[PDB]
Amino acid sequence: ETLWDKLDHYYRIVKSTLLLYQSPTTGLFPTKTCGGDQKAKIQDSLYCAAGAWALALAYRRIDDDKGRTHELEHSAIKCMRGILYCYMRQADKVQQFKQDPRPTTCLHSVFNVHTGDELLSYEEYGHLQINAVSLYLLYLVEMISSGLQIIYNTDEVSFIQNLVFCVERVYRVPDFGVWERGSKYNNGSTELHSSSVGLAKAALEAINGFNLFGNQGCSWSVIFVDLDAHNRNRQTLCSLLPRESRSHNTDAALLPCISYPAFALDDEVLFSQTLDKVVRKLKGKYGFKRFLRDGYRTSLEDPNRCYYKPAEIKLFDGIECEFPIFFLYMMIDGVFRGNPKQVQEYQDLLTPVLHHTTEGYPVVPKYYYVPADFVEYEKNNPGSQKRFPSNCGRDGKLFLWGQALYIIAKLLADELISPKDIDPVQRYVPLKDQRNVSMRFSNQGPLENDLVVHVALIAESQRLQVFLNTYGIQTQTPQQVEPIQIWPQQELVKAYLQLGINEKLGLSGRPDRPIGCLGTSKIYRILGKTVVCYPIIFDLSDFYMSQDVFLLIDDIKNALQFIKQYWKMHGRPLFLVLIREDNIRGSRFNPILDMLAALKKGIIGGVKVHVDRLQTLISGAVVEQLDFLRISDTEELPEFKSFEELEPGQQPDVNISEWKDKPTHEILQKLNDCSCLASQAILLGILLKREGPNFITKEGTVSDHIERVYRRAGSQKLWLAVRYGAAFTQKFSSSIAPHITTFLVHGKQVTLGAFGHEEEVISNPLSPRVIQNIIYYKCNTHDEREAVIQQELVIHIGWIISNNPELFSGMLKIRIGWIIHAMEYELQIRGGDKPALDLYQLSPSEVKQLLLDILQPQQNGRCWLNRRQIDGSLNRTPTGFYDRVWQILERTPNGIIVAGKHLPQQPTLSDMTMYEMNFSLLVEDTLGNIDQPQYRQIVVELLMVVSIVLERNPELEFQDKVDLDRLVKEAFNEFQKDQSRLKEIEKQDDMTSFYNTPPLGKRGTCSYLTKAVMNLLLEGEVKPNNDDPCLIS
Amino acid sequence: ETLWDKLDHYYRIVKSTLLLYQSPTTGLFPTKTCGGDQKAKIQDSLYCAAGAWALALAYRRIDDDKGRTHELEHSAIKCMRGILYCYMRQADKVQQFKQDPRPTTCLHSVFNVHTGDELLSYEEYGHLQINAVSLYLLYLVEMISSGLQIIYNTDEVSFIQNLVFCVERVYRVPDFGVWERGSKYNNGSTELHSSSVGLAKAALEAINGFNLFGNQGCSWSVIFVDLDAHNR
Amino acid sequence: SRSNSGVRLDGYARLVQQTILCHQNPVTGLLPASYDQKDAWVRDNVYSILAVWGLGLAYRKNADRDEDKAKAYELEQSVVKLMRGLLHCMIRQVDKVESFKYSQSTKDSLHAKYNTKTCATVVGDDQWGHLQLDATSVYLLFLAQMTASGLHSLDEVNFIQNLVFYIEAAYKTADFGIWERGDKTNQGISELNASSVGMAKAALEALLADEVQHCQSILNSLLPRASTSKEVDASLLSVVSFPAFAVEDSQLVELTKQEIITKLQGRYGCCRFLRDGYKTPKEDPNRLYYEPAELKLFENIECEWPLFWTYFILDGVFSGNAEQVQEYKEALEAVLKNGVPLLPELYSVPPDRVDEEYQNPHTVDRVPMGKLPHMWGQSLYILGSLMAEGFLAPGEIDPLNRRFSTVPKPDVVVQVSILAETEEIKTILKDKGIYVETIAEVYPIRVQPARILSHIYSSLGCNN
Ligand SMILES: C/C=C(\C)CC/C=C(\C)CC/C=C(\C)CC/C(C)=C/CC/C(C)=C/CC/C(C)=C/C
Ligand SMILES: Nc1ncnc2c1ncn2[C@@H]1O[C@H](COP(=O)(O)OP(=O)(O)O)[C@@H](O)[C@H]1O
Repeated sequence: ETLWDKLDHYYRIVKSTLLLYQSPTTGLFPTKTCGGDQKAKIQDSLYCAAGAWALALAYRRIDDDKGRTHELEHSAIKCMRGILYCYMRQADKVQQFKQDPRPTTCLHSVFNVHTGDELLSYEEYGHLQINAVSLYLLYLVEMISSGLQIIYNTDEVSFIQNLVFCVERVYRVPDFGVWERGSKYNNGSTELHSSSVGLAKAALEAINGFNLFGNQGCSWSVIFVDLDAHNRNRQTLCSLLPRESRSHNTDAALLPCISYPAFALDDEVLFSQTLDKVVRKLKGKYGFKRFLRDGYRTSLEDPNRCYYKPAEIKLFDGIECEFPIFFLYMMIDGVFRGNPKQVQEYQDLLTPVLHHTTEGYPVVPKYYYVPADFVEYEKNNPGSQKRFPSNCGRDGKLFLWGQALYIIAKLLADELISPKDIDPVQRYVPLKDQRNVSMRFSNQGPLENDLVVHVALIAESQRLQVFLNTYGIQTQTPQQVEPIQIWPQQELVKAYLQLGINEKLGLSGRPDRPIGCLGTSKIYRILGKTVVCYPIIFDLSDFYMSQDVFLLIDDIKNALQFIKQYWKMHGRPLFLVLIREDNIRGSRFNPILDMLAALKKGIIGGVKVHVDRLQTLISGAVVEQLDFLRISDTEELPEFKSFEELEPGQQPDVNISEWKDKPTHEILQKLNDCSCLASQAILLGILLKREGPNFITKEGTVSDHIERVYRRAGSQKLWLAVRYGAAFTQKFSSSIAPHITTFLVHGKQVTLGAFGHEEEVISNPLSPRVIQNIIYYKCNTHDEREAVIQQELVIHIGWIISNNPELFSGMLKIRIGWIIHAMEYELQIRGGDKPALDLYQLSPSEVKQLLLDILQPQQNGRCWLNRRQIDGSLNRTPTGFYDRVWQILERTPNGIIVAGKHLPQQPTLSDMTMYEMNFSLLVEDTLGNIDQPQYRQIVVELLMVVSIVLERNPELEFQDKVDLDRLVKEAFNEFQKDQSRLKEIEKQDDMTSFYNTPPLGKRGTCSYLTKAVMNLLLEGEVKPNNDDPCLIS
Repeated sequence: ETLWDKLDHYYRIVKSTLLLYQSPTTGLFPTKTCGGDQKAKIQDSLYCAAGAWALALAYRRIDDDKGRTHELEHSAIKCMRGILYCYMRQADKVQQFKQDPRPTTCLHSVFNVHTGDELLSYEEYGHLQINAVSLYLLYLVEMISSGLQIIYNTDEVSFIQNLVFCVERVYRVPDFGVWERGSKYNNGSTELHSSSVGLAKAALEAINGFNLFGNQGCSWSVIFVDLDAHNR
Repeated sequence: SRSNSGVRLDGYARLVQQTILCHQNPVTGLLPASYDQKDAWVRDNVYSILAVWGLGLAYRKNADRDEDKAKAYELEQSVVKLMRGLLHCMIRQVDKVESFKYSQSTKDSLHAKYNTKTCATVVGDDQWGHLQLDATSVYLLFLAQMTASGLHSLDEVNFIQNLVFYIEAAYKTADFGIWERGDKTNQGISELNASSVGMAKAALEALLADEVQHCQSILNSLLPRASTSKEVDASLLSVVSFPAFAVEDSQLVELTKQEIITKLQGRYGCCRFLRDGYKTPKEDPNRLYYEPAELKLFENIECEWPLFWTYFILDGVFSGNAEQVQEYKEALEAVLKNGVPLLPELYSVPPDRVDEEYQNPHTVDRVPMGKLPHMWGQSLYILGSLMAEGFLAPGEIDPLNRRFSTVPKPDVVVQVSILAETEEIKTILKDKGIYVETIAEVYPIRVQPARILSHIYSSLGCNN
């Protein structure tokens, strides 16, 4: 067969079963080939355009195409300049989505195929599918790279940028996903899907710096991604990666992400961990189940009700529809990943399930459903029954996305297109080539990470450069680097505000957020001058944390470690260590000189650095040319300000309570007799409330005297005042919100609120202004000094989660109020008889070392009362605690009741799977009402014991509800009785002795609990079991 | 073993057994490591510079090279901007060779390692080895592509073009070859060698359209091969 | 930048190309002095590439498009090529660097001239008076500065450190001077010129501080006088100002500049030194030396060199100024070829008018002779124009902050450790109140005599 004949076979299939359906007007392809539905889904059209483009990539290998390369390529442009049209008409929504990404502000993902108008509303359909905006951008890059000219003018480039500003913040926007439903439950709920974040990581890796004009392109046509927002997407995908979401431990939507088209994952071990779960738990004879417990077009599904009701998801176990398309993705993955026997294994699986149209053209049925009469037989022996196709093609129904993937897979498998041809941007990087790919891999490779960050020590004044030189550090003042301009990050945020600004489409520009450490680590050419930005770590702030130099030195180490772990761009990162004369004042000089000296030695924190002159460091380096600034409307270039040389009590005696019951002008009386900046903050902070923002003070408006006392004790390092001041003036840091996203991107949930007081749970990314109400009004209403300390711990924990993620393993809900409690207790145990120091008097850095010390793996040594109080307060769980609690719930008919909460076997067993993250949160909610933290550790231990008894002994099963509190009370009462027999302790209902008893030992806590559990289990039937049938019975 | 240790093994071998010998002045490496011979052959220096560059390409996979990427790469540039010097001094011969390619009009292929001056004459040695001019150009393209900046000004680009005008017409210039003798018989006879024409086809395929300036380059730095002479 | 700053940058590009880069040898990168003087001086080559380096820096601070990157890269690589060519010029004379390192003799010094076509040597050692510590020192200084500006083997690093040792003992080494004639009498007498000492001090500072401060002592003692046989040399501007900045005494720099202005500055530039007579109508052109009785003849009629007024624009740019009188006074430029300034080497009193000039000093309308254009002077003219017109900054030409020399440096607090040799000695020191630590206790810090330190440096710089 000639190539013409080999490829005329695909052109007949493409032209009949795909390009016949392309809208003559929009270019979008219709979801229903035959019918009056006017729905064109965004994802299915992209996969359809990719299928026509794959045939053009094949016809490019024939010079006498007879027009077929132009038509098949221009069909792909038609579909892609049709999705752009649908989005460009909804650009009122792209502006709203950048500012407020939400389910009801999104670009619609289903449009009228004929007109491009919105078809289904936000109520009718879940349009927040960022897999679609993100695959539009991956495919636009992959097609524009191929030679296909989809973007035509600067306004289309500005919309693609605004589309990018939206795809950057996906980590914080939960969505419905490729499957349009959200989770397995169709509750109408959006969740973060590895698949949507993974496609966004891939669109962003591909579109950073892509001339969207292609070869006919200049600097003003390039798209610019935020290295920091891309990192946040990489961080989210990797903390959800053997899995898909809180609901799905595996989904087959992971296969489109992990491999064609995105090829997103950059870890070969996670790719194998993710693929193996997808193949093992989702593969079928007729295809791959979209997700386990899936009700799509299942026989048992109710057609009329859109939303599955709780526990319905069980009815779909074994009846799950199997989509033959996933066999085609596995064949494309095999061609790309060089497995010539995974293409065959899955080709062999598809040849049987493939229907053929009347003319012989193959039809990939969308799904294969178990017929209703056979549902119970499949559920009984899954894989036994025969499932009917959903579309046979002769019916007039074709799955246009699957038809397109057949063309891509068959062409790739037959070697009529090459992996390189359909991945012009190299999304698949073979392992041997995983070395210098920007935003993904660094020269060192995939595994090695010893980056040398290029430090440049910049001094605020010549005075400070001459002072620093005398003490050993050569630094350069801002002027000594004359052509180079050192800018605050905020001045780049002002410049970027002019990127993507189209007034014709109502678009505004980069949202005004902070550029971070992976974007201030780049050299920029803005308006003809070279700009290097000082990191956000060096940005002055109202919060009192800035005053501790030790925290600055640590933020410098923490930033450089983030730059090492997460900078994968071509140049060496450039960290500029701005030194301000305030930083060396007093004894801050000795700590700063050691940091500055280590930066000179070449290592600060395990991060190798090369301090050198900026001119030498900026010399052959890649500079991001910010060409969007232009002159624009104003005939003047924007005005950008650059850092310039700055040329020259033991305890508060006044207690709040005894001095607030007084309303007296006498608080204003002691105010004149208080030298304590802590008594003043307490006295001049009672009055920011009772007398008002401006009640006149001797000094002046009260608002001015607390800000004077806060600032004054900030310098005098009087930390009780700085915290009473910050709280009384209700100070919140810019970084609380950026850090609370580290918790969220890492799968952790932060609770703010004190121990013993109203807690709140930030489970989803939130605005600085919503987070502020949660800390000063909603949660801490009794002491606001707690909000400043909790704000202090979120900043500390957030960098600890980023650089040392495992100091927080076994922690899923990080209760900052409980962690502060662990710290107040550590100060008492450390204190001894001598009174314990007040966490509040401790310096921001002393509060960080207390945290780091309490988080350190409890080692052999401390009282088992102290080990328990710290572990219980940190809410640390033994590894597999959550999996083990599933196993206890599976073998307990009526559930577990702890502290007046109840994990019932149903609806949880029916709606959830063993490793579901949703279950870990339900176990954590059940143990929520345990007020005492040492009791939480005993309850965590009873549950660990109940798991060993149940697992070691497979015959015993609980009859009634297990009341974990009663099993604990019976264990303490046995201990109480046995210890009484030793020495008759007269303390009653005091579990201090029980808590101090080691877990395992001669008579430890684990014996009492095993005994209690066994007495309960043995009071019920012992099921004869077959694994080790009884010998004496 | 860490990569540093794995590659320090090669840096010790490269630095002792290759880069010790590089001329401090010309950059060319000497054919005889020990002795008073001053001969630096063109081909052997190119293969020596390629060896240092191969170690730099390896040390590029380590960020804390301790200077070894710059030194090993800049040693390669030294050898390649030293062969260029030897040729650029003999550019009276590049003009004569374009017009009359002949055994006695060729660029010499053995030069003084210390001074870059012609050592052996046309009678003493068969200098017509177009494997050498052609591997200079394949290696200049392969090294300039790597990030190694060997061509510095427009005049060096014009010499590399004139070097190309010579390497295009190799099909019609019979030579002595990599082996310097001509045929199996050392009759003093030049013959067309697939090896010399093959390296010329490769230098021409690589250098057509190549900015000799690399990334820091414009339209005026590109080399232009004749599609017709390459075909020949 | 192309609106009104790219066109002027291209104009300066034509200036440098048609005055300097047109004569750069594609084989060696060296610059011949003129059409008649085809040899390449080390100092003249180093100075003549300053315009190219400054243009490259200008082009780069505005290089975003390719074409601009191409021009910037071409200029920077031309500078690198010239410095490398001068390196192989010095590298070929490693036997002379090694010999001068120990025996600082004029017969063992690096040659000033080199063959611009082969980087070899043109004349014999005996034939030019090659010892010029300022040429090697200016080469080292600008090698340090260009590298600190981003312009890129270890064997040449060892050679450069051996050159550091070569120019290290310049405070006590007689020199043939920046004018390669030794003393004024002009009998080939090697003499210690503050110009060479200051340039060596600047090169060592940019690249052992003991000989650096020895050079500093020479500078303080000699200034405002140039050397033993010179009241003042206009080359001292290359020490008290750009490019060395080797004098940290502002009063001394001002006094040296005032001496130069009062004694040597004339209507057509500054005379090199009093009674120079390099191209005066009174000398014998075909006689190499000068009899001691004809030096009077050269008085008040010495040739005024426009080159030194480029130094007076450079300082004034380095140190901010209204010395826009040094510019606007350089209307004494040859062609306005097309319109190229072509800064002359010197102006000589027309021969007939010797008596009038003698009697009435700095008043006769002199003629231009010598090199035209003086590439050492032309490069400084272009650099000063660039710097003065805002296309360049002192911090780009001087990334090592050599300009900040004049600033008063604060007194230093010398930390001293009194260490006991023996513990008994430590006990006695303590009875008397000085609490110290023994040499054994100071471990792992090992105390050694300074002889060991001097011997250790004998293993620095060695490539066999
Ligand atoms: C980190 C925590 C641990 C290592 C757990 C420590 C273990 C403890 C305290 C004991 C756990 C004991 C368990 C799980 C169970 C014991 C057995 C053997 C129970 C037998 C019950 C029974 C009546 C079985 C029937 C026997 C048959 C089948 C006869 C024919
Ligand atoms: N104060 C800060 N300290 C550290 N990183 C910050 C700070 N402010 C912003 N960033 C970083 O800047 C980037 C974008 O800022 P922002 O939109 O505030 O992020 P987020 O939404 O994740 O809080 C993120 O990488 C974020 O971590």
